[PDB]
Amino acid sequence: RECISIHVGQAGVQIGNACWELYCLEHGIQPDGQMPDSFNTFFSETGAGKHVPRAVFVDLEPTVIDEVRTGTYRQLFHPEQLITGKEDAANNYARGHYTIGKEIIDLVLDRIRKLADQCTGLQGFLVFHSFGGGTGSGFTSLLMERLSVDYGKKSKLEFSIYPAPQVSTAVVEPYNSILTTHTTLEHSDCAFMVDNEAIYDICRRNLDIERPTYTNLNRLIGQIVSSITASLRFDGALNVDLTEFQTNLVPYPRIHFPLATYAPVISAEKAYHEQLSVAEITNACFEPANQMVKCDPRHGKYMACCLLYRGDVVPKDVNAAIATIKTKRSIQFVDWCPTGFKVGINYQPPTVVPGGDLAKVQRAVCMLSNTTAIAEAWARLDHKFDLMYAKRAFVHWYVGEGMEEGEFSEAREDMAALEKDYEEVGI
Amino acid sequence: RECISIHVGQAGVQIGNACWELYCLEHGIQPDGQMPSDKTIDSFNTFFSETGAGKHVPRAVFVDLEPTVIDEVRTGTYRQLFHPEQLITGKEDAANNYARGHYTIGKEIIDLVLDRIRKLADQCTGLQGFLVFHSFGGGTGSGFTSLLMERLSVDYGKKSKLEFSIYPAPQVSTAVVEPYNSILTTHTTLEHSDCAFMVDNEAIYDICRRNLDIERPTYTNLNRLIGQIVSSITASLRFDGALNVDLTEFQTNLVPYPRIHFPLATYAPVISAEQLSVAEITNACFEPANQMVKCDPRHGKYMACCLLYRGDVVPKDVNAAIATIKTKRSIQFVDWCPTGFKVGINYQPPTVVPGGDLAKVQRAVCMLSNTTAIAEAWARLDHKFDLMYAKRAFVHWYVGEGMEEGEFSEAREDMAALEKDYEEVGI
Amino acid sequence: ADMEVIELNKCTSGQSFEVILKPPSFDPSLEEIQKKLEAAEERRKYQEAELLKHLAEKREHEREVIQKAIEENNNFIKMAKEKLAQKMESNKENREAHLAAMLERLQEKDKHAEEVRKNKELKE
Amino acid sequence: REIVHIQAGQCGNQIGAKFWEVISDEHGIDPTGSYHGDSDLQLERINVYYNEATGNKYVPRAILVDLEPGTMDSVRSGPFGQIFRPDNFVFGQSGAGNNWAKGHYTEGAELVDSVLDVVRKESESCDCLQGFQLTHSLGGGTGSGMGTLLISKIREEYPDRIMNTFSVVPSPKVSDTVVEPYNATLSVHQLVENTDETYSIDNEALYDICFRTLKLTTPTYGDLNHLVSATMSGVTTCLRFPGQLNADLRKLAVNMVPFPRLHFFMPGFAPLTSLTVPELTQQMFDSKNMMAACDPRHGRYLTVAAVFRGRMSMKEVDEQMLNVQNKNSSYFVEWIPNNVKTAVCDIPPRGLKMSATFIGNSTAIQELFKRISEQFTAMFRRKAFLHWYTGEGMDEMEFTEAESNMNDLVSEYQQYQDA
Amino acid sequence: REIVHIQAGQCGNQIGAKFWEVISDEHGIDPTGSYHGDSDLQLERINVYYNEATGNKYVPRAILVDLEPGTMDSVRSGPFGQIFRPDNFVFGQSGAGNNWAKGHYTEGAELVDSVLDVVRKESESCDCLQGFQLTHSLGGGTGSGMGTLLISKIREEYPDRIMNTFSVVPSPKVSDTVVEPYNATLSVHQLVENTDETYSIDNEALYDICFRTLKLTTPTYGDLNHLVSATMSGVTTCLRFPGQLNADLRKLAVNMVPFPRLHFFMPGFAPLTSLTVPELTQQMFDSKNMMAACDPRHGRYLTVAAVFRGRMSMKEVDEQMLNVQNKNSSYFVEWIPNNVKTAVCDIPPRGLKMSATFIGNSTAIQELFKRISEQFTAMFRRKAFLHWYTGEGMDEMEFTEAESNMNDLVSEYQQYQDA
Ligand SMILES: CC[C@]1(O)C[C@@H]2CN(CCc3c([nH]c4ccccc34)[C@@](C(=O)OC)(c3cc4c(cc3OC)N(C)[C@H]3[C@@](O)(C(=O)OC)[C@H](OC(C)=O)[C@]5(CC)C=CCN6CC[C@]43[C@@H]65)C2)C1
Ligand SMILES: Nc1nc2c(ncn2[C@@H]2O[C@H](COP(=O)(O)OP(=O)(O)OP(=O)(O)O)[C@@H](O)[C@H]2O)c(=O)[nH]1
Ligand SMILES: Nc1nc2c(ncn2[C@@H]2O[C@H](COP(=O)(O)OP(=O)(O)OP(=O)(O)O)[C@@H](O)[C@H]2O)c(=O)[nH]1
Ligand SMILES: COc1cc2c(c(OC)c1OC)-c1ccc(OC)c(=O)cc1[C@@H](NC(=O)CS)CC2
Ligand SMILES: Nc1nc2c(ncn2[C@@H]2O[C@H](COP(=O)(O)OP(=O)(O)O)[C@@H](O)[C@H]2O)c(=O)[nH]1
Ligand SMILES: Nc1nc2c(ncn2[C@@H]2O[C@H](COP(=O)(O)OP(=O)(O)O)[C@@H](O)[C@H]2O)c(=O)[nH]1
Ligand SMILES: [Mg+2]
Ligand SMILES: [Mg+2]
Repeated sequence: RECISIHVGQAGVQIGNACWELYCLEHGIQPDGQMPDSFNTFFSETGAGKHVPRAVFVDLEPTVIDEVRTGTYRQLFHPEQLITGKEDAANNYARGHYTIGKEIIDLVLDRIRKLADQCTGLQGFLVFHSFGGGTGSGFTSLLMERLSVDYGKKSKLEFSIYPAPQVSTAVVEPYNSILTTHTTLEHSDCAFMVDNEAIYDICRRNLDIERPTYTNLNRLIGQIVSSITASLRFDGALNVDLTEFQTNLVPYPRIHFPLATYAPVISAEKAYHEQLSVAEITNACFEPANQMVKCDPRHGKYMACCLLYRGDVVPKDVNAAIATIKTKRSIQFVDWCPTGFKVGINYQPPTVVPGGDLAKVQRAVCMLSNTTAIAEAWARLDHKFDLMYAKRAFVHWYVGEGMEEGEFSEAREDMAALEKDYEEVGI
Repeated sequence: RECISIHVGQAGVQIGNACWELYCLEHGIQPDGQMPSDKTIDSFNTFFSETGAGKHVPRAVFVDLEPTVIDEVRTGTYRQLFHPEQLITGKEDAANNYARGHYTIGKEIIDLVLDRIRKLADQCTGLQGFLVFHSFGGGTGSGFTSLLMERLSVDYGKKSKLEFSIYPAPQVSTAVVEPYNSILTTHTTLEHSDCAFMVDNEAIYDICRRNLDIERPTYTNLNRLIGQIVSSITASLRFDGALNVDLTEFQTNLVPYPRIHFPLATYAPVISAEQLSVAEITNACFEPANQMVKCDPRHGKYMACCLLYRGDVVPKDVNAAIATIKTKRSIQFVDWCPTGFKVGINYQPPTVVPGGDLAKVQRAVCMLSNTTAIAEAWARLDHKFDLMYAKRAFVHWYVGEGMEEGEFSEAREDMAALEKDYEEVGI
Repeated sequence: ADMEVIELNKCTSGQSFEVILKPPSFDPSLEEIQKKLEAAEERRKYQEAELLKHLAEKREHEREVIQKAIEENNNFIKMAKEKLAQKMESNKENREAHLAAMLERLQEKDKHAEEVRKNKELKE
Repeated sequence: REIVHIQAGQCGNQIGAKFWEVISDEHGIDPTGSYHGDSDLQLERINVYYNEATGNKYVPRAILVDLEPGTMDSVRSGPFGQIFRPDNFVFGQSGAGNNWAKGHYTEGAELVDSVLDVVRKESESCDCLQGFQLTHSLGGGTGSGMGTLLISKIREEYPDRIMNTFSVVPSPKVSDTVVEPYNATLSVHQLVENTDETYSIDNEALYDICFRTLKLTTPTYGDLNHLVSATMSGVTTCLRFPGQLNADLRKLAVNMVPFPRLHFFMPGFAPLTSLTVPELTQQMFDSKNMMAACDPRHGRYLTVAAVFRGRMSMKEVDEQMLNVQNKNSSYFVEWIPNNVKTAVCDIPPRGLKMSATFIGNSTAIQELFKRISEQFTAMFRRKAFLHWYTGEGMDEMEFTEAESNMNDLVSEYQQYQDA
Repeated sequence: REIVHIQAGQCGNQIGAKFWEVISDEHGIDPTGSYHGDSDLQLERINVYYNEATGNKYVPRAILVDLEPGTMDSVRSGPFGQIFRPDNFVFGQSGAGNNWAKGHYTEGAELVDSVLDVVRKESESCDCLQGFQLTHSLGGGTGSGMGTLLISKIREEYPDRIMNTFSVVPSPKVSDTVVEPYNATLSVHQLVENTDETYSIDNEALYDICFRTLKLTTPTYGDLNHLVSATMSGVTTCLRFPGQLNADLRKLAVNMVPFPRLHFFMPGFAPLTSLTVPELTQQMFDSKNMMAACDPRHGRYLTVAAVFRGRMSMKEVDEQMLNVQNKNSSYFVEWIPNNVKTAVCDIPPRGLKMSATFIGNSTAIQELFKRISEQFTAMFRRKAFLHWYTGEGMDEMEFTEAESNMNDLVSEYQQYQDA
């Protein structure tokens, strides 16, 4: 029925900021708030004019959350759904989860309940956060534990920003990610990983931006997100509810991390070119070059595929284009699973930001696939980690906030297990 | 900050007299008192106390146990230079024996002095130390000095004492009993004094024969040459300086050890009136023929060197002057003082007495070196002593003032120790 | 592949549907643990109140060097003041009663002028 | 989020007064007056170095400490002298020293409080104190001694906040003064315990940068200080400027220092004296260009951080950078993944159209420490000028006890050339 | 600083009255009147011999003592007779003696007081009394006997100040008497106890010095006194003159006398009768020229002091001087280092363009003493003229007791030809 957004931590917020903007452009809410159920999914029709998101934003420095209450959309949120922490996270799980987190954690948890209080039959939570990064791993994890307690059934859906060398990481990133994803895994239901590498890579191949910004990246992530939610703020069969999510993408409780693929990212100025074919957009989907976690699934196996088409599209085509995707490619569905394909068409044409870099399109695909190769990312983190922790590398700054040396061990120990589970799903 | 002069005893005074004269010629104070040099309503302040609204009065006190010499001051011009009080005189003479000045005849005046020096350090916000000029051998010069200094040590806890001894030599007439006097004071006085510039009278007289070509060199002849060495040692903190350096650093450099160490004095260009190279003047310093205590340090080892240049010099020059005063000369730097060769330049030209014997020069070096061979002087005294005391020689005149037979022993006993300490600094 | 597709749901703003391509063939978050967050909280106040009551170690060792000096000084002052003055009542006592060890050895070849001139007023 | 600046001791004060008038003129600040510069950015993070007072005006959060008049009134009467808040000058009056103990015990502890009472009045004033940064000499006393003490007395009063220093490790060239090894070794010890990062400005390098590579015959403290002043503006840049990163300085620390033993960064610069990008990096990673007297060759990089300056494409920088850690691939430890990161701010320094600066946690810094403990044990050998401290109230064994800590530091660095 | 002059007994008085009129005319003094001499120096230290009175006028600090009129009115009516202060003449009246005891006990002590009451007057008048010097004969009575007593009664009243005497040690050739050895030995004893230095003018030398070397057939007390008067000017010079040294006379003592047993100097002179520098020293250090009858050859010099007179270069003197202690190197004890010192005053004596005088603590002076105890023990042998003292109130054994003290003195000197 209702669907709260929690965006913790710089990345999470900035992502959140530029996909609420896209939700607004899609549903036609001029910033102030007013539009000239249906899309009640995400908005709480507050007062007798405005539309206010069902959002809460937490970060442990102001700064970023500050830019929201400064730039237009400044009238979009309630002043209280924006929480800010004064003292920074300092780029380590240890801080956010225990030291500096403790402090603010009871405020947030309160406010999200204020928001789910005006909700007859709330569904779940969308949680947007950074994989590596201070509060992003730390706080998120903590939030999520306590969420699990305060809200028993209610699904949690995480959208992690898995980090990559160039779009600048931090030495200590590896730790943070392994750390959270341990604690956070048993508490979260489905998790859309987003490889920053992938996105940046798409902005270079496709958009032709030599030096892609966050604000550049975010825009492209903004769309993937809109397209995954879409189905439930419009209501257009498939993923019309949160259960129905992991119901279709993960068959294995182990929070599985579906692969994100977006359809036609084409740079405006190439706008009035040709509208791409129902077939072809699909055909991009099954392309490494267009993925969303730097990997490849012509090496792994598929365990559930989901195609999310948006626009003017008739099933007849989708079918008869899949046909030839099967006839002309690397099928590779694993051992004990149909050969998936739950296909949803959402007749709503895919709106893009106006000064944005991509162009208005006709029709876009989305592709949500649970592959065992998504664990090639799982491993690449782990190595970096293994080889630092071999020497206690930075360990101390965390023992310093007050963690256990063995919470590092007992978390790697989990990744090793999950890295093995995934691989153990092979034929 | 401020720096009191005490000149005790004929030699001390007469030396003092002809270097307050030199100070005055350097800073431009016409005997009258006043200096056309713009105000004083600091720097030139280290040594002078701007008394009344005209005059400049030294921070000096002169004690001696006969009038006679002190009398010469309040008679010859500069008669207007000092305050009447700062000149103390004793009526009954010293009689040329430590015993007298330290006990019998000193007792009497000692309290007077001690008072008046305090009157002088009373108008001094943050007085630094004392310069004490005295004779090694010689009645009050050994005796009174010694007493003064003990008591100074009590009345002024920290405040360093800087002695300028005039170590005595056979020709510029000594006295039979000299040896005793010197061994005696230097004992008592040693644990109370901080650094001591020995001046061998022999050396000076020697320099006045080689260089000045004076067949029969006076005290007034000698003093003039010592006047300069003193000026150049104080200099540093007398004029401001900027592009260089105070004692206190030169002090930390010279004396690595408790034992008051007695730096060698060497002057640069003594050339008789009626311009030498930056390199050459230096080369003079490392010469037996130009030293301040007859001896040689191509036989001892060095434990710290200090070069004090004054006048038309540039470092680019001193650099090569030194470097070469090593490439092919009397090297020898000892087991553990990696440094040695501190170096400053007190740009102010080396102003010499007008009817004096030396000429205005361009640039002068000064070389303050603590060598173990300076103890070759230590011994030459001791032998003279040993061989007299072997028979109680003159002992009695001292037992007669009221000394102990064993204060002669218990003081030799120290020289033997010091003579050993010095030699024990070898590799 | 030639499809066979079963349609689930036909919304207002959309259509979904399943399309199998080849039959598959085969066969407590629990609250209590926040005491594990005041398990940090009291491992981190240790960490600190250690290297705090450990910099309070070096603290009044300052009270010490700033003392072993001042105390070191009055041991020199108020030690070699009577290491002087008690070698100078030692001095007085030594001559002040030797200028009188000279006098009584005289007043004796003196009280001897009288006791042999009061013997010349007895002789021839 | 906000940092106070302690600047103590003759050398310390000199350096900091150049630091100040460089950055002040970067942000565009008058002797007193406020902004004058057709840029805008500047004021964004002006906050971080500049607690502001009456009317317009901009006053640096700065505490000037020293044990003797002169060198403060050297600043007061000179460059940006009118700038610093007048009762922010803590005079000594007394003897200074040129002797650690004086500054760390007798003559120092005499003041400390009165400084500490003003740091309190700036930090307690601050909206959210990030930490303190301090400048001083390591040889000689009133900087090295009072300093090491200020900080020892700052932690304890703020364990909370982090400690930053610029410490000028002194040399045999550029000053005689038989004792510094002692003072240095007595501090290095202090430093390793109570700071979180320290930049080692080796005077020895500084010299050589002016003479080995510069032709500057008569080297001032002046030109040579001009080198530090520049290196410092660079090191700090992205705390006080843009919106590239944000740089908690805690962030800078928790990213630069793998090992609690506060590892000292040797800094580096690009162009110098008183530029192509390839020609910039290959120069910023040259030994003959390091701010500390090493050759980061005998020893590897633990972590590196480089920050560039001027409107140049970072297309070319990512690429030059990854390219150094390739033609030099071995000398970046491989147990810490992306251990060299870069940042780009495009507002030029003094003259200078391009520029870069370099912060390096390098085990080769060991070569520096060894060489101070080298002339140390050569002296403390036969207990040299030690009686200068003995008498001021110190123990014989506090030297061995420091000599031995430092020796450890050397041998933990020497250890982290591992596998 | 200031000295009084006691001058007692026929011989003493004679000598002193020649002393006085030599120095008086050196400083330029009239019979009474003051200065007349185009020199200036003179008056610097005139202080030391000349307490001054009414108006101009200059009067010598002098006490004239004797036990019979004549020899005073010999001065009063003669040379500079108008000079001495009139109630400074202490007449005897009574028998004189030519017999120690008379002068040291019976007829002497009779007076002593009246002398002592005037020495008190001059000394208690003096600004800072340096000491007394006294002139007298050793043989015969009223000088030797009263003297030895004046001094024995002067010390005790001034232990403080030092004792100085010119004592004319007599002989068989040139005597008033048989008995002198007795008188001499009785004084020599007294001298060795209560003076600090004595100059031994041996009449025997003086005679040999006028017949072996001076063409004079039978020498008066005149040409002969003449020699002492010159030697005494010589000895004193640098108390009463320049600004060469200053010569506390205490200084002179504590430098000339190693051993408390007041060791007696034998004086010497340069040119004589009534000069090249080399030809001056070789003469001043010739035995045939000593003021005491020895041959400073049989015995060594303990300490020597030589003082030269006239405008001559001391370039040459230091050099001649060190040259005597080289061609005679063995006869200066080598256990007292620089035990021969020289001084130069450049204001000539009587006639005489050059000159020197010589003071010598020489163990050869033993030869003198031995030769007076020689004729003593030859007499006191079989108690000769002893009943001349016996009866005046003396004990038999006071002679042995003196003979034996003197004998010792001989054998301490004889000891200090040591190693
Ligand atoms: C930047 C501050 C500085 O200017 C650096 C040097 C020292 N002083 C400034 C003044 C100065 C220098 N030289 C002086 C000589 C006399 C008086 C003053 C100076 C200075 C220079 O030449 O500037 C033009 C300088 C000094 C030295 C100097 C270089 C130098 O300018 C190049 N040397 C590096 C050291 C030196 O001791 C050393 O470490 O040798 C390895 C060196 O020894 C030799 C042979 O080089 C030398 C050179 C003469 C020798 C003896 C004294 N020590 C002191 C330090 C050292 C010097 C410059 C402070
Ligand atoms: N895709 C994307 N990634 C971001 C964005 N901002 C930061 N990141 C990434 O997130 C990681 C850093 O996480 P942060 O959000 O900066 O850390 P945080 O604790 O959540 O925020 P802070 O408290 O400010 O440190 C790095 O991997 C970055 O590459 C963003 O806007 N978009
Ligand atoms: N250099 C130098 N030495 C002197 C001078 N005057 C005396 N001396 C030396 O100092 C020593 C003598 O010191 P004095 O001043 O005579 O002894 P004093 O007792 O302190 O002073 P007095 O009371 O006058 O005896 C001898 O070694 C002399 O050579 C002088 O003017 N210059
Ligand atoms: C009366 O004035 C005299 C006073 C003195 C000396 C002296 O003999 C030359 C005198 O003349 C007779 C004198 C004497 C002797 C020494 O011992 C050999 C000596 O070292 C030193 C001296 C005199 N001093 C000097 O020769 C040092 S310049 C000081 C005392
Ligand atoms: N570069 C820099 N270093 C200096 C400066 N002044 C002195 N130094 C160095 O630091 C050491 C001592 O500094 P100083 O400030 O005088 O010590 P302080 O007594 O603590 O103030 C010297 O040995 C020099 O090597 C300065 O002007 N700038
Ligand atoms: N040379 C010198 N000796 C004298 C003179 N008069 C006497 N004597 C000697 O001194 C001794 C006795 O002196 P005299 O005065 O008669 O004894 P007095 O009665 O004590 O004064 C004799 O041995 C004389 O040789 C004198 O004029 N000059
Ligand atoms: Mg963070
Ligand atoms: Mg004297």
